[PDB]
Amino acid sequence: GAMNWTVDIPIPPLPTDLRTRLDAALAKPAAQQPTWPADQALAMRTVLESVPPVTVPSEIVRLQEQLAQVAKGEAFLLQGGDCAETFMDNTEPHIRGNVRALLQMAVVLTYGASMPVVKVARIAGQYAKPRSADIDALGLRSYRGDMINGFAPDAAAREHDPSRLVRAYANASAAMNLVRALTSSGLASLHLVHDWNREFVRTSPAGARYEALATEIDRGLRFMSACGVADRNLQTAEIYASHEALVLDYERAMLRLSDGDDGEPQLFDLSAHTVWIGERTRQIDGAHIAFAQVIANPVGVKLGPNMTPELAVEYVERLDPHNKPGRLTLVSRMGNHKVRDLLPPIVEKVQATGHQVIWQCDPMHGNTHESFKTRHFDRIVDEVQGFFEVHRALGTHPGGIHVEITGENVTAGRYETACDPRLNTQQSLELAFLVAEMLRD
Amino acid sequence: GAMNWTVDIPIPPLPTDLRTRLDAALAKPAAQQPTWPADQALAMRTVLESVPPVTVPSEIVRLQEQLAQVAKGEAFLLQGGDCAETFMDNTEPHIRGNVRALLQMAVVLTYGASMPVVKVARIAGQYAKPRSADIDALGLRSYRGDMINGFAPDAAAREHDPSRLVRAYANASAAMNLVRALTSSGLASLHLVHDWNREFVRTSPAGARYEALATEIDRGLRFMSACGVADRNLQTAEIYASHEALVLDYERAMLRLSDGDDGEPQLFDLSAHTVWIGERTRQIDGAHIAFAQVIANPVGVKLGPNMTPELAVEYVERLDPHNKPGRLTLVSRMGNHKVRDLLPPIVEKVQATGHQVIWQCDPMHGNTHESFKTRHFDRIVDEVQGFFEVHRALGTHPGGIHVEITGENVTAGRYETACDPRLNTQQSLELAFLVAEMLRD
Amino acid sequence: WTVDIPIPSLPPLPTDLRTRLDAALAKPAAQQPTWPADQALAMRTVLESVPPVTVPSEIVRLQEQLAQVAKGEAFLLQGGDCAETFMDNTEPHIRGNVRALLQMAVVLTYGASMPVVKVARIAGQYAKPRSADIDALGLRSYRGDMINGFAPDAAAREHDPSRLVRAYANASAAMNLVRALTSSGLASLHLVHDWNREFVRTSPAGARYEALATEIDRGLRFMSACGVADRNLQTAEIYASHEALVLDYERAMLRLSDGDDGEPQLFDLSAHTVWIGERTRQIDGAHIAFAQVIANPVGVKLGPNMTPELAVEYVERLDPHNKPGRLTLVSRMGNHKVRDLLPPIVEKVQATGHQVIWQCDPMHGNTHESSTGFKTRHFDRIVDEVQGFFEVHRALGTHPGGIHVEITGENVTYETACDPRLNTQQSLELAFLVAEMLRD
Amino acid sequence: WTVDIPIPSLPPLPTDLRTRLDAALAKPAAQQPTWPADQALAMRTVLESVPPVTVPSEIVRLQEQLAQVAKGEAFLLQGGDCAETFMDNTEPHIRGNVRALLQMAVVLTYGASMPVVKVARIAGQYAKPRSADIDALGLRSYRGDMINGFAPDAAAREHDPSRLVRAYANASAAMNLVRALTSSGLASLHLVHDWNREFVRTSPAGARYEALATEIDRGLRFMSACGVADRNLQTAEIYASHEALVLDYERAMLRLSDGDDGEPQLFDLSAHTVWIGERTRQIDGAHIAFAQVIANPVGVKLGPNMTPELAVEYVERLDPHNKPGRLTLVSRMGNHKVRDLLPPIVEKVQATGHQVIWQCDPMHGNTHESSTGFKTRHFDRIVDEVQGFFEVHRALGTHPGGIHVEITGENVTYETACDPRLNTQQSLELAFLVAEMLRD
Ligand SMILES: N[C@@H](Cc1ccccc1)C(=O)O
Ligand SMILES: N[C@@H](Cc1ccccc1)C(=O)O
Ligand SMILES: N[C@@H](Cc1ccccc1)C(=O)O
Ligand SMILES: N[C@@H](Cc1ccccc1)C(=O)O
Ligand SMILES: N[C@@H](Cc1ccccc1)C(=O)O
Ligand SMILES: N[C@@H](Cc1ccccc1)C(=O)O
Ligand SMILES: N[C@@H](Cc1ccccc1)C(=O)O
Ligand SMILES: N[C@@H](Cc1ccccc1)C(=O)O
Ligand SMILES: N[C@@H](Cc1ccccc1)C(=O)O
Ligand SMILES: N[C@@H](Cc1ccccc1)C(=O)O
Repeated sequence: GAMNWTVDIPIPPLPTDLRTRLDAALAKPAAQQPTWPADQALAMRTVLESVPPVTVPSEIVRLQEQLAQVAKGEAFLLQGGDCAETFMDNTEPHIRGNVRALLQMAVVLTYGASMPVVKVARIAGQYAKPRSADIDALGLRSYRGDMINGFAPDAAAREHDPSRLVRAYANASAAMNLVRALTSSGLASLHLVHDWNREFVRTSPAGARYEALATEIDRGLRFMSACGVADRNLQTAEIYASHEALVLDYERAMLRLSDGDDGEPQLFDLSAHTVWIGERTRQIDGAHIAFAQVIANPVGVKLGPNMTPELAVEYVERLDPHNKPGRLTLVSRMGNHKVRDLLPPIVEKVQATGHQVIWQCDPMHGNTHESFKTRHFDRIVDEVQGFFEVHRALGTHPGGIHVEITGENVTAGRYETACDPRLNTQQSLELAFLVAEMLRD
Repeated sequence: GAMNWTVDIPIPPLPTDLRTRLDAALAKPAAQQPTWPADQALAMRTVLESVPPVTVPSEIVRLQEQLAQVAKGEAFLLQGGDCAETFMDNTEPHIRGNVRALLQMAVVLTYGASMPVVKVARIAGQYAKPRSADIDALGLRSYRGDMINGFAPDAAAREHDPSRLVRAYANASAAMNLVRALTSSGLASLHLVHDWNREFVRTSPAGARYEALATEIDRGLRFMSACGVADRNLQTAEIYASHEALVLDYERAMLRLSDGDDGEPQLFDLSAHTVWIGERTRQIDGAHIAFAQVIANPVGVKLGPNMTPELAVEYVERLDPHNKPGRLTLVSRMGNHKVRDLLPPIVEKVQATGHQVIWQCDPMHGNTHESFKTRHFDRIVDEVQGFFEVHRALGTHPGGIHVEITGENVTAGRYETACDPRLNTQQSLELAFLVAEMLRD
Repeated sequence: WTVDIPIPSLPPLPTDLRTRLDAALAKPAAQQPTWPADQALAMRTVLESVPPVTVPSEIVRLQEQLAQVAKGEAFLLQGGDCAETFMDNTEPHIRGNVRALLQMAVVLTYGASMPVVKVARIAGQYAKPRSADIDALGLRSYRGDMINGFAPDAAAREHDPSRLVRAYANASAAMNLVRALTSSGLASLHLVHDWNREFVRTSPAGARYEALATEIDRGLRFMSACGVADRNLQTAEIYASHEALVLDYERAMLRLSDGDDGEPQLFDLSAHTVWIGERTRQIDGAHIAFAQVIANPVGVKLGPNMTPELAVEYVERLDPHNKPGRLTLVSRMGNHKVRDLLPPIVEKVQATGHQVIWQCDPMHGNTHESSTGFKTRHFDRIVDEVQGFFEVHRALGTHPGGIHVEITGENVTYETACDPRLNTQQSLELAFLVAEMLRD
Repeated sequence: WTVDIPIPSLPPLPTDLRTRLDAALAKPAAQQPTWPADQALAMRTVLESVPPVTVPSEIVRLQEQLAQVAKGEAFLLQGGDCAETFMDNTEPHIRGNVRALLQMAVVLTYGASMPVVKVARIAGQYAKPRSADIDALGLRSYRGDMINGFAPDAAAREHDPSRLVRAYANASAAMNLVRALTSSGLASLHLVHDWNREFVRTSPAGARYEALATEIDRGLRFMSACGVADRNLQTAEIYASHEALVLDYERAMLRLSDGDDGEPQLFDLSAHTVWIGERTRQIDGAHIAFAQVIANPVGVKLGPNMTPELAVEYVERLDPHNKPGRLTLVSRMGNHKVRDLLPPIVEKVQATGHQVIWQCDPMHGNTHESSTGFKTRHFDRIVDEVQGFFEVHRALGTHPGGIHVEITGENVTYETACDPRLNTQQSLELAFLVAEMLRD
C-alpha cells in the first residue's frame, strides 16, 4: 500500500452485428478524447469491462417510458446537479447536498407543471469535460475532469492518466450506491423535502416572492394527506444518473448486452441511465453520435447557436430512427438574447418530421460574460423564459430544463467549483420557483 | 291493491340490564311525540322490529373513530342535507342532488381545513320535525313531517297516522341504498366532483370571488395526480346518515343489539349512524336524553341561547360518561348577534371538564327574521364567522358545521321545501367557500 | 292483522326507446300474473320514479368482469335462496346467505386460481312460474310473494299488484344491507375463512376437506407474511340477481343511463344481472324481447329439450353485438343427460364466433321427489352434473364458466316456502368438491 | 499486470464518542492483520470520509424487523458466499447469490407462514481468521482479500493495507448492484418462483418437492386472483452483512447518525448487521467492545465450548438496554452435539429476560474433511443440525429464529477460494427441507 491502492488486471462474445456496428462507430474520428497510450487504456478497459454496473437495463427501459410521457407533453424533465463531479468532493454530505437540492426543485416544479417531473441528476460519472484550447490561461495543459487529469495547477498533475478511468468508476459506483440509499430512505419523503423549502422561504432575504407559492404548495401537500393518502409513493422516489458521454474509452468499457425479455439483445451503456453529447463533440458523422446510435439508452444532444433546422432534423433521424418518443432529447443552449429568434425555426422543421423529441432548455452554457467566469442570474432566467415563449407560440411542449447547481452555497470569496460559477443551492431553488410560475401561465 | 300496499304484521331477548334501562328511559316524559294510539303504534313497531337495518354497528363504530379525530381537532365535521325529507321527493335525482351538493362542500372544506372532513348527510330518515304551536297559521294541526302526518293543508291529511312509521322506513332504506350505490360509484371521484365546482365558478354571477381558491384547489388535485396517486381513495368515499331522534316509537323499533367483538353487547340505533336531539326535546331528565344514553351511537345535542355553561356541562357528563372523545357533539345555534357573547363562557366551562366534544356550528336555526320564513345569507355566514372567532380566541377547535340545503336551486317564485327556506345548492357551496377561508386564517 | 300503506311522475323515458319497448312487450308473455291492467298501471307508475336497486356504473362494471369470466380467466358463482319470501326478508337471513356465498367464493377462488365474480340470488327473487294452474290443495297456485301469498287460503292466493311495491321495498331494503355488510368486516377474507376452518372441525365430512382447508389457510397466511394491503382488495363486490319473470315489475324498473359514458341505453335497475327461465324463454315471446332491449348482462336457462340450433338463435338475438360475457347460457340438463346433451350445443354455439359464459345449474335438473311426501333433490346427482359439466367442457377445450346454486345460511332440511335444495353445510361442501374439479 | 491508483479529512467524530471508541479498541484484538500502523492510518483516513455502504435509517429499520424475528413472528435468513473474492466481485456472481437467496426466501416465507428478513453475506465478507499461521504450502496463510491475496506466492501473501480501500470500492460497487437488482424485476415474487418451479422439473430430487412447489404456486396464484397490488409489497429488501473481523476497516466506516431521530449514536456503515466470529469473541477482547459501541444489530457465533454462563455474559454486554432482536446468538455446534449442548444455553439465556434471536448455523459445525484431498461438508449432517436445532427449541417452546448458510448461485463442486459448502441447487433443496420443519 505504497501511497495508493493497487487493482490487478483480469488475467461471452457479442452478436456479430453489434460487434461490427460498435467497431464501425469507434473507427470514426472522435473529438476531445484524452491522449494517453492505447496499450494502457486497453488494460483499464479490461478491468472495467467486468465490474459491477452503475445502472441496469430494466431501470433504463423504465426511464425510457417515463421520458416518453415527458416527450408527449404529459410530464416534465428536471435534469441537474454538479457542473463537474470531483473525486475530492465525492463525499456523503456533497452527494446528500445535490439530492436535497434536486428534490426541492422537483416538488416546486411538479406543483407548477401540475404533472410528474423526471429527476435526472448530473452525477455518478460527470468526471470529464471538453475544452476549446489545449493550453489554458496559466500555460498548462487544460484540466479536463478528474477522469482524465488533475485540477492542481502543475504539469505533473495535468498529464493524462489512464488509471483515472478506474478511479472514476470506483467513485461513480460509490456515489450511486448512496443515491439509491438516500432516495429510498426518508430523505425523499415529499414533506420532509418541502419543510426545507419553507425554511429557505423564511430565511431567504429574497423569499417574500415565493412565500405565496410555497404556502399554496404546502396546502396541496396537507390536502393530499387529508384525502387519506399515506406516503405508503406514493411511488418510491427515483433519481436517474447521467453525464456527458465524452470519454469513449470509459463509455465503451461500461457497455453491457441485454438478455432478451425486451425484443432482441442490444447494447446498453451502464455507466448511467441517460447520457448526452456535447456541443464540441456532436460531429454528425462523429464517433460520439455513432456511439449514441449503438446504445439503447435515452440520449440528449446539445444544440448551439450555429444549429440549423436541417442539421437538427438529421440528428433526430439518426438518433431516433424507430420513432420512439423520448429516446432523443434536444437540449437548447442558445443564450437569452438569441434563443427567441433561433429556436422557433428549429422547432417547426423538427415537429414536422413526425418524431417527438423532448425540448429541454439549457440556460447555462449559453450565457457567459466572463466577469473567473461570471454568469448573471437574470440572464439564465431570461433564456428559460424565452424558451417557454417559443413553445407557447408554436403550441409545442417545453419539455424540461438542464441546470448546473450544487449543495454548498457558493458566491473572490467563495469560488469552490472545479469549473464554472453556476447557480448555488439557493439560486437554483429560486430558479425552480420562477420556472414554476412559467408553467402556471 | 286497493290504492295502497298492504304489509302484514309478523304473527331472542334483551339482556336484563339493557331492558331495564331502555324501559326506564322511555318511562320518562317525552316532548313532541305524535298522538296516535299505542295499540297501533305497537303493531308498526313490531313490523319494524325485524326489518333490515338502515346502518350496521361496524359503520357506527368506524364513525365513532373518525369523529374522535374531529373532536381531537384533527378533522372537520360537515353535516348537511335536506331541511326535511319528504316521501314525495324521495327520488333518484333528489338524492343524487344532495350528495353532489354535500360532496362539493367537502372538497372545498377539506382543502380549506387541510385535514379530513367527515360527511354526514341529513338523509334516510329526516322525516319528523318538532313544532311549537299544535295549531298552525291556517287553523290546522301543524305538519310534523311525513313520518307523522301530511303536508297537504287539510285536517284529513294532518291526522297522525301510525302507518307512516313503516312508510318512513321503506323510503329511508331505499334512499340509503342509493347513497351507498352512489358514493361507491364514480359519483364520488374527487375530480368528477371538482369539475362541478369549477363549473359553478364560471357560471355563477358571484363566482369571481372563488375563481381564486377553486383554481388553487384544482392545482392541489392535479398535483396529487402528479405525485403518482391513483384514485385507486384513495379511501372509498363515505357518507353517513343522520336525523333528529324525535319519534321515539320509530327510534326504538330500530334498535338492535351488538354481538360481542367490541367489548360487551349493547344497543345500537340502526335507523342511522349518528342522531341528535333538538332544542325542544332535550329536557335533561327527558326521555330523549335518556334514550341518547342507552344507545351506542354518536349523538349531538342542540344548544340554544338560553343554554347555561352549567347545563351544557350536565349534558356532557350524562351523554359522555366514559370520556370517549367524539361520542358527543354540542351543536351551537345562538344567532350571529348573540353567538359571540353567549358561546365563549359555555366553551370554557366545558373544556374544563376534561371531556372533548365536537363543537359544531348550526348557523341556520338561530337566525330567522320571518320576511314565508325568510333567512338572510349574510346572517348565516356571520354566525359561523363568530363561531370561529370564539374558538380561535380560547384556542379550542371549531369542530364542524350543520347546514340545511338542497340540490334543486330554490329562490314568491321558487318555494319548494316542505318546511323552511334555507340555503340553495348554490348558496351552500358558496358558504363552503367562505367557511374554507375561515379555516385558512 | 295487516296494514295498508298509501301512495308526481318524473319525466318519462325517451319516446324512441319507448316505442321499442312497446313493440317488444307486445309479444305474448308466459307465466304472467292475472291482475287488472289498470291497477297494474298504477303500481308501475309508483315504481317508475322510485330509487333504483342497482345503478348503471355497477352493471357496466359487472359486464366487464363477466367478459373475463367468458374469456376463461375468471369464474362465475351464482347462488342464493330458491325463493325469497317477504317474511324471511330479515337481517339474519340475508347475513346468512351472504355468508354462505362468500365462504363458497373463498374456496372456489383458491381452487380455480382465478377471480370469482360473486352474483347473489337476492333482492328480487319473489316470483316463480307454475306448471300447475290449480295446486294440490285445490287453491290458485302460489306464484311468489311478488304475485300472491303462501297462506293456503283463497283470499291470499289472489294476485295483488300492490305486491309489486312491496316487492320493491324489500328488494331495496335487502340490497341496502348486502351493500353494508359486503363493505364492512363481513366480507373480510380472513374472517370469512375462519368460518370454513370451523366447518372442518365441526363437520363429520371434515377429514375429507381438512387437507385443502389447511392449504387455503396457508395461502392466506402466505400473503399476510408478504405484507399485502388487506386494505382489498375489492372488499368483496356481491352483485344482485333474480329470474326476470313478472314483466310489469321489470319494466317499471327500466331506467336510462345519464350518458356521460357511451350513449343513452336502457338498463333494468331492479338488479344487476337477470335471467330468463326454462318456461318463459319462448324465442318470439316477450321475455327474450325484454332481454334484447335492456343492457344488463343476461342469462338463459337451457334444458333437455334444447336444440343446438335454437341455442344459436339465442346467441344472435341476445348478443347481436358480440360483447363477450353479455350472455351466459346456463345449463340444467341432469347428470344422466348432461354428458350426452351438452356438447353438441357448445360446439354449435362456439362456432358462431360469439363468446358466451357457460354456467352450470345442477339444481333443477336433479330432483327425485321423495317417498315421504316431501319433494327433494339428491346431493350426489348434483355433484355429478357439475362433474360431467366439467368433463364435457374439458373435452372440447372450452371454458366451464361457473355454477348456479340454490342454497341457504340456515342449516335446514324443510323450512323453505318453495323447492328443496342444499343447506349451508351442503353448499360449502359442494364448493370444495367443485374446487378439486378446477385443479385438474 | 496490476495498476496502482492514487489518493481533505471532513470533521472527525465527536470527542466524547471517540474516547469511548479508543477505550474500547485498546483491548487486545485477535486475528488482526500485521501491517504498519502508519500505513493502516493513512487508509483509515481515506475511508473516514468515503460514502457509506449502508445508511442509518436502513439499520434502524432492519432492527425493527429483527425485533419481530425475535418476538417469534418472523424468520431470519442469512446466506451468501463463504468468502467474497475481489475477482468474482462481478455482475453474474452477485446476480447469482441474490437469486439463490430470494428463491430460498420464497419457500421459507410460505413454510413459516411469516415474513422472512433477508440478510445477505455480501459486500464486505473479505477477511477470515486462520488457526494456521503457516499454511500447507509453507506460505503466510491467506486471510481474505481485505488482507492479502490467494496467489500462492510470498509477495502476494504479505498484508497490504491498500486492500482496505480496494475492499471498500468493491463493497460499495456490489451494494450498488443488489440495490439495483432488488428494486427491479429480479426480486419479483412471481419471476422468482419461476426459477423454483423449473428446479422441480429439472432436478432428480424433484418428485420429493413438486408437491410443495405446486402449493406455493397456488398460493401465488391465489393472491393474484384476489387482486393484490404486485405493485409490494416491500419489493424485496435485501440487507448486507459480513463477519466484522479486520477492525481497522470497521472503525473507519463508523459514522454518526444526524440525530433528527433519537440521539447521536455510532453506526458501522460498512454494512447493515455484522457478527463476531468463534475465534474473536473473547469477552474482554476488542471485538465485543466494538459491538457494544456500534448501534447495528449484532450477532455472535456460539460453538461447542460455549458455557451458558458466558452466553449470558454476551446477553449483558451486547444488549444491556434490552432491545429485542439487537443481539442474535448464532449456534454452530454440530448435529451430533446440537441436541445435547444447545438447550442448557437457551434456558439460561431466556431466563435473563432479554429477547435474543436464535439463529442456526449448520455450516461450520458440520465438516468432514474428505479422503481425496479436498476439504468437504456433508449435506445430511447439515440438515440434521437444523432439524435438532428446531427440536431443541420446539421442546423449550422458544422460537427457532433462522439459519445462516454459506451458499452460491453458480452450481459448483470446487471453484471457491475458501471453505466448502452447498451449491445453488443444494441450498434451495435445504430451504424446502427447512420449510417442512416450520409447518410442524
Ligand atoms: N474519492 C476518494 C475516495 C474513494 C476511493 C475509492 C472509491 C470511492 C471513493 C478517492 O478517489 O481517493
Ligand atoms: N411520490 C413523489 C415523491 C417525491 C416528490 C418530489 C420530491 C421527492 C419525492 C414522486 O415520486 O415524485
Ligand atoms: N467493451 C467491448 C464491447 C463489449 C460490450 C459488452 C460485452 C462484451 C464486449 C469493446 O469496447 O469492444
Ligand atoms: N316515496 C314513494 C315511493 C316509495 C314507496 C316505498 C318505498 C320507497 C319509495 C311512496 O312512499 O309512496
Ligand atoms: N379520498 C377522498 C375522496 C373524496 C373527497 C371529497 C369528496 C368526495 C370524495 C375522501 O374520502 O375524502
Ligand atoms: N324494540 C324493543 C327493544 C329491543 C331492541 C332490540 C332487540 C330486541 C328488543 C323495545 O322497544 O322495547
Ligand atoms: N319484510 C316485511 C316488512 C318490510 C316491509 C318493507 C320493506 C322491508 C320489510 C314485509 O315485507 O312485509
Ligand atoms: N377482494 C376479495 C375479497 C374476498 C374474496 C373472496 C371471498 C370473500 C372476500 C374479492 O372480492 O374477491
Ligand atoms: N473487482 C476488481 C475490479 C474492481 C475495482 C473496484 C471496484 C470494483 C471492482 C477488483 O476489485 O480488483
Ligand atoms: N415483498 C416481498 C417480495 C419477495 C418475497 C420473497 C421473495 C422475493 C420477493 C418481500 O420482500 O418479502
